[PDB]
Amino acid sequence: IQLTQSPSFLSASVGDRVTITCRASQGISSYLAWYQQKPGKAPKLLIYAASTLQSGVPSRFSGSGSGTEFTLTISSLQPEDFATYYCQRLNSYPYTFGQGTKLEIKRTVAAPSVFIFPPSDEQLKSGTASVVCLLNNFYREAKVQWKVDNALQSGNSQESVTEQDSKDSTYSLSSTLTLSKADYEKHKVYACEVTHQGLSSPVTKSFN
Amino acid sequence: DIQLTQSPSFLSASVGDRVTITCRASQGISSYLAWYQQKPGKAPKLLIYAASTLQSGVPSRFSGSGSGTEFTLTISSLQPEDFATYYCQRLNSYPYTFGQGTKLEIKTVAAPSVFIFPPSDEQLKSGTASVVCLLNNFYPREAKVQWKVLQSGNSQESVTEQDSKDSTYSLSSTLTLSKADYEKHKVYACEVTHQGLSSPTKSFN
Amino acid sequence: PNLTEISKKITDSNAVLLAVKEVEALLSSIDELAKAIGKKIKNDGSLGDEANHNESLLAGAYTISTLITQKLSKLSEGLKEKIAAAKKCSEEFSTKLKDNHAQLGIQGVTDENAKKAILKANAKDKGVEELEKLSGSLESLSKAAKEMLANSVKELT
Amino acid sequence: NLTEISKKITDSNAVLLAVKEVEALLSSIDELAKAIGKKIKNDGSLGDEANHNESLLAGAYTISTLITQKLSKLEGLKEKIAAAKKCSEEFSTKLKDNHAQLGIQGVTDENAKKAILKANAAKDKGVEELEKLSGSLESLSKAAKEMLANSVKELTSP
Amino acid sequence: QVQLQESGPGLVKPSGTLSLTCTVSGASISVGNWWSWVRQPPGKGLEWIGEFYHSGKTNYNPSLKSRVTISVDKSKNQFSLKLSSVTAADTAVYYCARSDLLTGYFPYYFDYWGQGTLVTVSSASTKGPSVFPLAPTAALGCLVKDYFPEPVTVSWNSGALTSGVHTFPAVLQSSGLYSLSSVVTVPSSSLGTYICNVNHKPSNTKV
Amino acid sequence: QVQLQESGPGLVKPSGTLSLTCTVSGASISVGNWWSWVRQPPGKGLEWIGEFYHSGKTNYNPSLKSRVTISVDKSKNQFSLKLSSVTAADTAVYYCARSDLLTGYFPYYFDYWGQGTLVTVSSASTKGPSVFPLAPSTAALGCLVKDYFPEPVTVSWNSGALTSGVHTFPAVLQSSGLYSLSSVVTVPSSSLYICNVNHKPSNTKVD
Repeated sequence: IQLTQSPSFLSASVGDRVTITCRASQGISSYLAWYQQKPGKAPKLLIYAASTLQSGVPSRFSGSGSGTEFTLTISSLQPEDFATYYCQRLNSYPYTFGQGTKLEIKRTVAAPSVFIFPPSDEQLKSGTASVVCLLNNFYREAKVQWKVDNALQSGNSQESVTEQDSKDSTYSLSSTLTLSKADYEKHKVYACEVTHQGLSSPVTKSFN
Repeated sequence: DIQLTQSPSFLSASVGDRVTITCRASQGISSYLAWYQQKPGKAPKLLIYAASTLQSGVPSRFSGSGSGTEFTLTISSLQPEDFATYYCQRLNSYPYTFGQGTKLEIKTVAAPSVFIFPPSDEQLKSGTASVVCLLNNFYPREAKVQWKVLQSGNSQESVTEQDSKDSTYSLSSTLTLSKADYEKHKVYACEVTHQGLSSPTKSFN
Repeated sequence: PNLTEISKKITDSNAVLLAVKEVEALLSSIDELAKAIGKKIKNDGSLGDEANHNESLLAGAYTISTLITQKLSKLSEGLKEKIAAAKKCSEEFSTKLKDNHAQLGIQGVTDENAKKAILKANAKDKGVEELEKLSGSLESLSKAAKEMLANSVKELT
Repeated sequence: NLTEISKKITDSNAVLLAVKEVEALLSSIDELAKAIGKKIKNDGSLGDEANHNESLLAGAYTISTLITQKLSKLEGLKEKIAAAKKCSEEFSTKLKDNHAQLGIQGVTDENAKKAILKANAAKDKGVEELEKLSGSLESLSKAAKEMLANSVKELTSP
Repeated sequence: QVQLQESGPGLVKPSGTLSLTCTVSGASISVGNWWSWVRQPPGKGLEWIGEFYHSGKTNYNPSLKSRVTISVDKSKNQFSLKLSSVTAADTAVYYCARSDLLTGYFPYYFDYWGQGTLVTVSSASTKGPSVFPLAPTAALGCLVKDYFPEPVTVSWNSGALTSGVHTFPAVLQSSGLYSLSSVVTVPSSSLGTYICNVNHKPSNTKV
Repeated sequence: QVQLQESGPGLVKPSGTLSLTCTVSGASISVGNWWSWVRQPPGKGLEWIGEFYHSGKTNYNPSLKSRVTISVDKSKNQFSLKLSSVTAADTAVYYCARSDLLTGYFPYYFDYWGQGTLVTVSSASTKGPSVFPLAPSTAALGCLVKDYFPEPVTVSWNSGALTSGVHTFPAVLQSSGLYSLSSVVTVPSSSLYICNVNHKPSNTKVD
C-alpha cells in the first residue's frame, strides 16, 4: 500500500556512486519499477521487475530487490542524470509511486550576493508595496527573515528559488514582502537577514 | 463448507427410465465437481469430473452439467447394473466435501422362493438353536415376518443388496432360541407377507 | 475477490496460452527445417552440404503446417477474432505450398525453391510470405493469450 | 496471502510453458516421421518419392538440438529436467553416430524410419532414444503440470 | 498399472491409536500425484481425512486435525495414517486414494482407490466363528455364528461356485457378537457335496 | 511507433468537469494493453488516476472514484478522462499511458507516455501585469512582474543583449489568484537597463 523513497534529495558529483532505497509496507514481490524524469518531461522507464533494464538504458543503472526492500544504483554518475527518480509498486492498483528523489550535481560551498530593493514609485501609487530581497549564486538551504523596524515579520512574504544552474550548479532566491500602502510608509527601515552555511554570520541589507 | 446438498436421498426407477440427481453448493465452486458411482462394498468409481467431463471407460449414457452453484447428474436410459449409491464431491478446496449420497433402486414383480432350515445338531450341542426362514429372489419388499410356535423378540433379519442383473432381493430371518426351548415346543413357524404371492407360512417339527 | 472463480480464469487462460505456445513451437520447428535446406548430417555434428534433394524436407514442413491449422481449429472471448485470423493465415501457408507443387513437389527440389518456401529472409514467396504472416498472427495471438492470463492473475489484486 | 502466491503461479507456468514448447518441438519430429519418402501433390496429400531423406533427417537433427538448447535454460524439477536433457543428448548422439546410413546422397527410407519413426518395426538407428525421450518429457510435463496445479491450490486451501 | 492396498489392525480399542498403511504398486508416491485417506462408516457416506504431496506439504480435515498424522515411507513406496483417541464413531471402512489432474490443469480428482479395510472400534475381544450345517431347486446354507470383528469371507468351492450364491450381511447380536448366513441354489440331482469356506481374517478359520 | 497525445482545455473553473482525450497512434486500444491516466501536480510526484482494458474492465483510484470516469472510442482509437467537481488540488500535468507485460507475464509496466498537458483549476481572468522598477542602490537591478494570469510570461533585458547573470525566477501564485515574477541581474557599479515583459495572452512593456 505504502511506498517510501529513502533520500528525498541528494547532492553528488559526476562520477560518484548513488544509492536510492524504496520500502514497501507489504510484500510486493519483485513487482517494482524505476523511472528517471527530467524537468518538463514524462517519466522514462529505466528498470522494471526491480532488476530488469529497459532496452537502451545504460549499464551504469542497476536495481536489486524483493520483499519490501528495493534499491536503485547508479555507478559512475554522468551529467545526463540530473533527474527526480521514482520507484513504482505494480502489484495492485493504485500503482503507488515513491515520493521522488532529486539528484543534484554538487559544487563546493558558495556565498550569496545579497541585495535589497525598495518599493518603486509606480508601486506605491497602486496601493501595494512589494519589497524584494535578492540572493545570488549560493551553494539551496537558507533562512530569510523579514524585519520591518526590527519587527519579526511572519506571514506576509513569499520566496522563489531558481532551478539548478546548468553551468555552475548554483541557486538564487527571491523573498518578496507584501504590505499595504498604509502599512509600508508607517516604518522607516526594512531589513532582510540571510542565514547561510557559507556565511560566518547573518548578512543584512537595509534601506530607508 | 460451502456445504453440498444432494437433492434426492432415495430413488426408484425402471430399466430405460431417465434419472436426475441434483447437487446444490452453498457457494460457487466453478465446475470443480465430480460424481462417483459406488456399488455395495466397493470403492467409489468415478464417472464425471469438471462437472461435465466423462471419465474414460464410463458409458456415454452418463452425463453431467452444472453452474457455479447448482449441478445435476443425468443417466439417459437405464440398466439394472446402475443400482448404486451416487455421490457429489467438491474438489475446489479441502476438505473435498462429499455429498450425502443417493440410493438408486431398479424396478417387474417377482415371487419368493421360500425355504426353512431346522437347527443343526452341531449347534444344538452348544446350547442354542437358530431356525432360519429364507426368502430367495423376491422384490419389492418390505416383508413383515412373525415367528410362531406367537412371540416377538428372539429373531433378527437380514436382506441382501439388490441384484445387478435381475434386480431382486433375498431375506433371512433367524429366530434364536435355547436348547431347552427347542425340544420343548413341537411347532415353529415364520409368517410372511408379500405382493407376488396369492396367499400366505413355513413351519417344521 | 472471488478466489475460486478467479482460478478457472487463470486455469482456462493458462490452457489457451499453452495451446497457443504449442503452435509457436511448431512454427519455430519449421525454421529448423529451413536451416536443413540442402544439408546432410555429418560426423562432427555440423550440417554438411548436399544440394538439390529437398522433396521430403518440404513434405515434412507441409505436414507441420496442417498440424498448425488443426491445432488452431481445436482452440476464448478476446481471442475468437485473433484465433480465426491466425487459422486463416495458416491455411494460405498450406495453400501456397500445394499450389507450387511443380517446384516444391518433384524429384530434386532445388535448394533455392525451398528457400522461397520456409526460409524467412530470402531474396521471396513460394511459401515464405504466408509464413512470415502466419508468424505475425501467432505473435499477436500470443500477446492476447498472455494478457488474458495476466488479467486473471490481476483480479487477485 | 495473495502477495507471495502471485509470483508462485507465474514462475510455475513459465516452466510449464517452456516444457510444452519442447514437447511440441518433439511432436514435429513425429510429423517429419510421416514424411519419409514423400513429396507434395496438388491436392495437398503426400505422394511417394522413394529414398531421398537426407535433408529430412538433417532437419530432424536440427530440431533435436534445439530441444537440448531449450532444456538447458531451465527448482525442484532439477532431476526430471537433467534426466530429460540427457535423453535429448542421446537422441542427437544416436542420429549423428549413424551418418553412414543417414548422411549420404539418397538416404534410404528404411534407415530413415529407423531414426525418427516411432514404433518402426525394423528402433535400430535412433528411434529408441526418441521413444525414451518422449516418455522422459511426459514425466517432466506432468511434474510441471502438478507443480503449477499446486500453486493454484494454495489460493483456496484454508 | 496403478494399484493401492490398505492393511492394518481391523480392531482398535476405545481411546487407542488407529494405524493403517497403504502399499502402492504401479506408481511412485515420490514422483508425484496427491495421496489421501478417505473413510466411510458402514451405511453412511464418505469423509475425507487428509492428503500429502511428495514435496512435503500436508493437509488435513479440520474436523480431525487434532487427532491425525500422515507419514510417508518413500523407500517403501508406502504411506500411513495415525488416528489417536478413537471412538466408535471412527468405525469405518478406510480407503487410501490417489489424486490426479486427469485431462485438465486444476484441481486434482480422485481416480484410484484401494479395496478398503474395515476397522471396528470396540473394547470387545476377537472371537472366531462357528459354522453349522443347513441340511438338505434346493438351497443349502451355512450359519456363521458368534464371531467378532465383522470382516469375514464365505465362498463355495472356493471361487468356482459363484452363480446362485447369496451372502447376507453380518448381524450384530445383543451379545456383542456377529452372525451371518450364506446360501446357494442347486438342482436336486446332485444330492448324493458342498463345502462352504468360512474365512475370518482376524481369527484363522476354515470349514 | 507507439505514440500518445493528450488534448483538452488547460483551464477549468472550480466545481466544473475536467475533460481530456488521449489520441493513440501506432497501437490499437481495441486489440490489447491497459490504457491509463497519470497525474503530477507541478513540483510534486506522480499519482495514478485509472485504467481500462478493451474487454471493458475499468479500475479507478479509490481517492478519486466518485468523480472519475474513463470512456473509450474504439472507432476513433481514443479514450477520455472526465473529472467532476475539481478544486485547486487537481491542478496538475496529466498524462495518458500504456501498460505492457514487457518480457514477462505479470504485471503490466508503464512503458509509453504522452507529452502531458497542464490543467490548472482557477477562477481568475486574463490580466496583463504591472511591471515596476527595482531601483538599484557589483550592483543588482531588477524588474517586478506582478498581477498577471495565466502563467506563461517571458522577460528579457535590453531585448537580449543581457543574458549573463540574469536570474528569471519561477512564477509565484499570490492569494489573489494572480502570478508574480521577479527578474534580476548583476552589473558593475561603473555603468550606473530596460527589461521587456511579454505576457503572451496579454501585452505590455516597461522601461
